[PDB]
Amino acid sequence: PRSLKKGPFIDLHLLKKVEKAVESGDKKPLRTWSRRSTIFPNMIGLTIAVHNGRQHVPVFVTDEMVGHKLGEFAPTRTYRGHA
Amino acid sequence: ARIAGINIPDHKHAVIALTSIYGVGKTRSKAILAAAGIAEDVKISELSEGQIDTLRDEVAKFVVEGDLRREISMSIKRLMDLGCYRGLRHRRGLPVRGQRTKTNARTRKGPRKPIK
Amino acid sequence: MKKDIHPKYEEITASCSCGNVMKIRSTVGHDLNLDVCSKCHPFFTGKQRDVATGGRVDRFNKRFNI
Amino acid sequence: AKLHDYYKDEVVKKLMTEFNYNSVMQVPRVEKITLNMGVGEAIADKKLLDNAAADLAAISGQKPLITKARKSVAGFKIRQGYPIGCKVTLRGERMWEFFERLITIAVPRIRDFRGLSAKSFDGRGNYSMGVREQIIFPEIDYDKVDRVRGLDITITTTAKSDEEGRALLAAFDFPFR
RNA sequence: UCCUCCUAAAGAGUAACGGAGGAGCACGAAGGUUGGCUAAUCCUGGUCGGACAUCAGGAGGUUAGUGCAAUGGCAUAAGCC
RNA sequence: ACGACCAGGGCUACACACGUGCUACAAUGGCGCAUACAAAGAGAAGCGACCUCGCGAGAGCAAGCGGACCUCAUAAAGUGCGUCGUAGUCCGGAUUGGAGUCUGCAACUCGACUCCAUGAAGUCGGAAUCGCUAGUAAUCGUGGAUCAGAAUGCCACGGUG
Ligand SMILES: [Mg+2]
Ligand SMILES: [Mg+2]
Ligand SMILES: [Mg+2]
Ligand SMILES: [Mg+2]
Ligand SMILES: [Mg+2]
Ligand SMILES: [Mg+2]
Ligand SMILES: [Mg+2]
Ligand SMILES: [Mg+2]
Ligand SMILES: [Mg+2]
Ligand SMILES: [Mg+2]
Ligand SMILES: [Mg+2]
Ligand SMILES: [Mg+2]
Ligand SMILES: [Mg+2]
Ligand SMILES: [Mg+2]
Ligand SMILES: [Mg+2]
Ligand SMILES: [Mg+2]
Ligand SMILES: [Mg+2]
Ligand SMILES: [Zn+2]
Repeated sequence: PRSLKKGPFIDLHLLKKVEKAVESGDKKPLRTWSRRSTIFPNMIGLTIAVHNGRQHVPVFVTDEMVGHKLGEFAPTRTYRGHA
Repeated sequence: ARIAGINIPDHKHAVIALTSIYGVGKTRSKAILAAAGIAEDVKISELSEGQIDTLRDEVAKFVVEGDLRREISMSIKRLMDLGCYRGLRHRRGLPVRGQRTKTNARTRKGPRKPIK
Repeated sequence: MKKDIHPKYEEITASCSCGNVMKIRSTVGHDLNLDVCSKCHPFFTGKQRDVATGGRVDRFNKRFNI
Repeated sequence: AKLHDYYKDEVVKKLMTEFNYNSVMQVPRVEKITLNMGVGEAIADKKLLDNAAADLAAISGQKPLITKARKSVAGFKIRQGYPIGCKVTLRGERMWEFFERLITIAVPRIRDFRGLSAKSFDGRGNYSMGVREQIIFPEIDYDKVDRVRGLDITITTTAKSDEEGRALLAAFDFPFR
């Protein structure tokens, strides 16, 4: 994982969208290609439609989803089975 | 010979019979015996019961069998409930850490499943 | 009770690591040294501590500062 | 009879107070404790049964009554009359002394003990629990083992309801939860 | 050939290539006596243990049982130790 | 547009089958302590001492070096003592949880490494089949290219033999 001395990582355009949706207090789905951005505690309660390569899957944000990244909740490979 | 709930073989040495504890290994067993002032080459044999009470207190400093297994299952069910990629791997039975599934996933997948 | 068929059931002394002393009737014969009793079992404090859920936001804010 | 004396002096006064019973005979009391080991694997050999009765005879100083099949079932490959288990009924002082050694010694000797259930009182006060492993009793020597068994304990009391037995065992500081 | 029920018409009996089932034994205890006991099934709870082993309580009240077919009996048990 | 730009994804999927390899199933060994002997190479957006902190990967300050001068860099197997005493073991290390470091805008998919814990299969491998004639096989470590980082591969090197 990343070093603690660099802190976390988040896209700036995401952090601005978070600051806006925080102040407006709107839970409209934010479509986002930043699968590599760590979720912040100010993101709680937001629908963020993370890209997966093909579309934007909406993610409601929970308390426990903080110390993770947005890409963990958008699986890129669909697999059902062989038979 | 009964530490933290479980029994401990008497014939073996100290670090090994401690490593029978789910939550300690040879490192933490050395830290226990170092905190008790007990030599590592002695057995669970010829120990004073005061020495064993000190040992129980040092193991009780850490997290062990029932606590540790409960915490591990809680962490896994946290991933299960989130529905992350590690949760999906944990409940598909597939390897989590980014290993290969084309070949050699036999630890998580068990033995071979013949196409019948 | 019958006379011979049942095992010997004799009062012995059981002392513990918490210094409890309790005389019970048992089939052991010899004296007994215990490890935990109901007095010294961590059922009323330790098992209460042993839940230990922990916070995810608190780990996050703990690991650094903005 | 230490717990029987503790019953007679403090539990009765407690329950008469916390229930407002008209009579002291209206109070609950424990009646018997039944110790079953259902041994379905003794159909292979009697010595497994013969050793389970020896172990349970050390726990409670009684020779156990070897129980048999009431009827025949084919899913378990038994016929009516096969010795299939062993039980011990404990009454009186031997009941109280076992109940003392139980709640004082053996329940603490349970691996990962974290309490009992209060949802095992069969609607009519009689409590039933089951232990996984006989080594929690100190009567058993650990090397002197043959096979890890398990048994079940059934405390039969005179409580009509379920809560009157729950209050009775709580009066004996019985580790529910 | 023998047994049980119906046909058989409220005593007995009563036929047909009429309707349905069995027997050609078993037991030295599965007999005698004294003493004692009382089922089936289901519900809840409970270690392995599961629809179903064993254990504890409750409902129920013979719906069970009777060495074997059926019928009639059987709690004073003829049933079970 | 079959041309061009960008983000994200993918080339790493997984009921399975094969090839080539690595580590093993231990006692001619595992562990712990002490200790001896190499060659050949690379180095400036680089190699990076010493000293300090950290269990540790590493971090800080920071010399020296375009290098028979300095660094990578203590060779390991070995030997000596003690230890385990034949067990799925003090073998084996997979897997997984937690805590971290570094690189790099950025390690979720999808990096390497460290620490604690975890401790699968495996007790020498069916039919079948491969390599090798002497410093060879076997075994033991070392270095380099590619490369920000990322080898059990590749190309080279010496040790025992
Ligand atoms: Mg251990
Ligand atoms: Mg007539
Ligand atoms: Mg007539
Ligand atoms: Mg008869
Ligand atoms: Mg009679
Ligand atoms: Mg049941
Ligand atoms: Mg691109
Ligand atoms: Mg490829
Ligand atoms: Mg240091
Ligand atoms: Mg050596
Ligand atoms: Mg050694
Ligand atoms: Mg090991
Ligand atoms: Mg390890
Ligand atoms: Mg095996
Ligand atoms: Mg072996
Ligand atoms: Mg290089
Ligand atoms: Mg590299
Ligand atoms: Zn105690």
